[PDB]
Amino acid sequence: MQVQLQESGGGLVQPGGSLRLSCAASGFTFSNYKMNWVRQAPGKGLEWVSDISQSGASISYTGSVKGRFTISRDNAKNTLYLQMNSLKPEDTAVYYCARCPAPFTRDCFDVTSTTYAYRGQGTQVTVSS
Amino acid sequence: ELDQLRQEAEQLKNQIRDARKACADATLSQITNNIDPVGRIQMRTRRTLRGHLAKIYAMHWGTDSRLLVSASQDGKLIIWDSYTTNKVHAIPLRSSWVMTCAYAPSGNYVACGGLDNICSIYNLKTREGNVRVSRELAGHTGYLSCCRFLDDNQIVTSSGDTTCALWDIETGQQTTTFTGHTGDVMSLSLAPDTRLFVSGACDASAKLWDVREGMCRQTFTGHESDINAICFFPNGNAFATGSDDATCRLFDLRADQELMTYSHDNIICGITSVSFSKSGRLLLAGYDDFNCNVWDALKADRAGVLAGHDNRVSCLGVTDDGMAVATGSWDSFLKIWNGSS
Amino acid sequence: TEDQRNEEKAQREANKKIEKQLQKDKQVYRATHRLLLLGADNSGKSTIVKQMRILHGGSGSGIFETKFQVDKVNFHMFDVGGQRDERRKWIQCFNDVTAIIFVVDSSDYNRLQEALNDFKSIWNNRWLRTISVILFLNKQDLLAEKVLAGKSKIEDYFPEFARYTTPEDATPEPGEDPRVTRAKYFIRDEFLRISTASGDGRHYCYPHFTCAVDTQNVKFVFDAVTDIIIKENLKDCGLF
Amino acid sequence: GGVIKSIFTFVLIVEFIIGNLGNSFIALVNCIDWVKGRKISSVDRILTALAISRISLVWLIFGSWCVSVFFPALFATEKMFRMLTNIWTVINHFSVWLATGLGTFYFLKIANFSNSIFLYLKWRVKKVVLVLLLVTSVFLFLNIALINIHINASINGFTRFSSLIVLTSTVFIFIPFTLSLAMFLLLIFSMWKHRKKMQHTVKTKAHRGVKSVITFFLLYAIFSLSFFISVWTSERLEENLIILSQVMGMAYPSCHSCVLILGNKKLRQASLSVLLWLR
Amino acid sequence: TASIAQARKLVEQLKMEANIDRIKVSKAAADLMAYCEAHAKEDPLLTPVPASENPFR
Ligand SMILES: O=C(O)c1ccccc1Nc1cccc(C(F)(F)F)c1
Repeated sequence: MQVQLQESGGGLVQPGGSLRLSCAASGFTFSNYKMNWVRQAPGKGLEWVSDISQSGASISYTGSVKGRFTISRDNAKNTLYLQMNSLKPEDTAVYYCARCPAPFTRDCFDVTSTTYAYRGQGTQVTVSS
Repeated sequence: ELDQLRQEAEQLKNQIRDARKACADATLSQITNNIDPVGRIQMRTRRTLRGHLAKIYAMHWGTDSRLLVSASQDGKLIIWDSYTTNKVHAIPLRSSWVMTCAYAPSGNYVACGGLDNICSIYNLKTREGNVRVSRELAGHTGYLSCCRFLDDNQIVTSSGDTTCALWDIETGQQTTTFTGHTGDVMSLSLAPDTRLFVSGACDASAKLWDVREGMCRQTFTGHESDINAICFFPNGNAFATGSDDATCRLFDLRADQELMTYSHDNIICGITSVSFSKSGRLLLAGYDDFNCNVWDALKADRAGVLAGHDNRVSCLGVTDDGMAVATGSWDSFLKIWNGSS
Repeated sequence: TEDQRNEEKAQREANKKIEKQLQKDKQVYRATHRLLLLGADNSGKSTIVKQMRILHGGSGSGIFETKFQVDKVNFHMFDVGGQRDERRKWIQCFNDVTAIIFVVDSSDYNRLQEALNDFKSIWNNRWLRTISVILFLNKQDLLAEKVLAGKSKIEDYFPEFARYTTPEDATPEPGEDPRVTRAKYFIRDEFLRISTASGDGRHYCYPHFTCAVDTQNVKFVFDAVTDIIIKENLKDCGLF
Repeated sequence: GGVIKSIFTFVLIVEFIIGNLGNSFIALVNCIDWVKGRKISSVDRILTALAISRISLVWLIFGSWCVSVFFPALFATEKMFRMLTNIWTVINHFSVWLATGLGTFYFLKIANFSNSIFLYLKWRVKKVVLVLLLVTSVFLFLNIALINIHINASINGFTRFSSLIVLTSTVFIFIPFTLSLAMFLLLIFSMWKHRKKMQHTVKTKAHRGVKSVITFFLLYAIFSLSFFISVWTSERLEENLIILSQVMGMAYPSCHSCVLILGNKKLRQASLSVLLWLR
Repeated sequence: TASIAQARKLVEQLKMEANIDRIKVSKAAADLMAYCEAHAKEDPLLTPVPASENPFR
């Protein structure tokens, strides 16, 4: 079917709280793709937040989220989880879960571009006090 | 009220999928299970055209099945006489970055394009000798990917600006534009009757356009990754696709859904060129694994391997009579394959 | 028949002419080294392009193709400018380039992650896994001013600064504070770690801190390109 | 007398063993690569040709010494001698100038200089190697003409003649070796200049391999000079002259095959693999 | 209102996609089979043509 990535979990939370993000995926074999997490702070561009390999062996995070967020990849349910912990107002954004363009390859080239097909509408994570 | 529009969008998409499923009764593998396989077909490099200075990016045969034009990133358009493996014309190009080349059906024109975003048209039969730039079709805000001459005067070019167009050579402006693809459009094939054409983009989808109107009639989907090679089934009622998801797919125009996926566990690299044979039974597709696998159209079985290219293959086409198939790759070598009796 | 024989002879003569021209163009192509200039909007790629347009008589919808001679060597440096943000398909046209000159702002302290990911994509791309990258950490003076003035702290954006020290093989400019050395080499080592933690033995990175005088910049480009071609010739000759 | 003869005979046997090993093994690995549909680069084609010519040459010398040991009667038919020297001259010319061609290939591809002539030769290294073989065809003609002239003079009138003829052969082989040594030293100097350029630009196995190769050209230089000077001056030869000339003739095609085995990455990897499988 | 315009365009495209005559996949299967069988003989690649008539010999 048509490639789809539906984000979920976005909501208002006071600073220092926790949040869970889910990215249901369909239409492609989830296993062989370096799934990433990208976000858009208001009045800014698309910044890459975290990524995970096919089996979770290699995970990386943006330095601003190095000790704050974790990435889990459940290949059985084709869902990517971005655990959001110790939120601060600098993290408020709409979070898009994005797939690497090509299977069995680690060159995630066009993930933060203005338009990218293998992504989702996203959910707004508000950290307003 | 954007949420209402989104709700309508998903409702319409669900209705379309339901209609396709209701029209989906028997898989083509089921009906063609009884079809006698063509078996292991072997072909050899009858003629290996050489002379291209750099990698080969595109090739297009002529209507006479004799002359073919190949584009290289060296900045050359070498026109080859396949029957006698001689170079007839060599056209130096302004921009070395060439991603497409088209031979006009009349035989009096050639096309080229690439990162320069301008489609360059060349006269082959000028009153005087030598080849010169006829017109420069400008207006594509992105790299051109595939171009094909509808007729001696019209040309439809596909670009990475997420919008194809049909041009008038004398006029030089986009007479009709084709918008709707989200990502970069890469391939473009013409129906046997020059009324419709399809173009597959990096949005992992392929759309069918009507030339004389300008709106895409159908939007076939299914590929996991970007569609990088498209071709028309000879009947005119079907078209095959190539994607970096290593699975060529066949979509029929009428039923408007997937028919089969040409897949193999060993194959993990992406297709780059797809071109059906004259009877439509043999689908020949090249991959980044540096060789081409011929796929039976009626059954998802690998007929043979056209090994012989060191680097990845970029282009592949068959003559109008299907006498031979020529595959160009990034090793600067174009090799013709013909069945062995 | 006679007319067919004459046509065959004419076609062979055309072949000979085209082959002579193609040998000449093969000579000029082998002589010429193709360099690709890549960078972000904030990176100093535009400044380098503007400088080289007039310094080397740059020929000039968005391909900035210039061909120049430095010390009798032929260079073809180009920047893809007319294309949109998608970079995964027009970058495949540059699998055979001699080098990819990567320009990084190095003083944004905010967009450095985008540059790091861009370098990752270039290095780990399947079609660019052969191509060496000339890392050009531009705006070194701006980073020096930013670190000296304090205010913003790199620890906020990159958190590994709190556990980093200058490497023993350090080449600071004669009069210049330790903290800016620490920041500069942290950026350089971030890029170098991203490069090394991948396939080696085929392509190498050439980190460089861009100085005010552009002659040193051109000299570094020339030396890196010569090194790349030396190593490639070692590979073809088998002495590697 | 007897002791030096036995020592040189043992040296010849060792050289024959090592030459067969190296040359046949180069030919074998290249044939396996060709038959299995692997990559066949130009340098390995030149290596195949050089290795085949070299194994032919070493077998030729071994057969000649077998004639001079196990059948001391064919060696003096005055016609087999002429036939053997003609075949040896042809095959050794091909081997030596093919080695010089390999040196030209390496120098013209790897080395880097700003001189206009070097660059003019640099982008047509194929043109250089075949034009060099065609040019040294006239050297082959000169050598064969001189060898026929010398042997005809000998027949008209041979220890002194044998000394003179091996001296002529030594000069005719020294010239291409001199060219190869100059080319190799220039290549190493270019690499040295580049290495310190990169060291100022900041940016072990090669050092070991480089060090061994210069040991050859230092070892071969003294060994080559000793053979030439001795035959030119020292008369402690005659019967020893045959064994000493055979030693010198067998010296290059074996030890240079060893240097090439240490040079080519495929050849080195195959040698390491055969060592691993040995144990 | 650019997002609104894009949404309207895509829902319109889906609408014109809906009102398209769709036939069962079996009939398309039969059409492809008929085309393959009718021109199987004239295809040179499917059944290698005799070398005498072959022009690429
Ligand atoms: O072996 C010769 O005669 C030779 C001559 C000239 C240049 C190079 C030559 N051989 C060679 C073979 C392998 C590696 C290297 C070197 F390491 F010096 F580059 C040199």
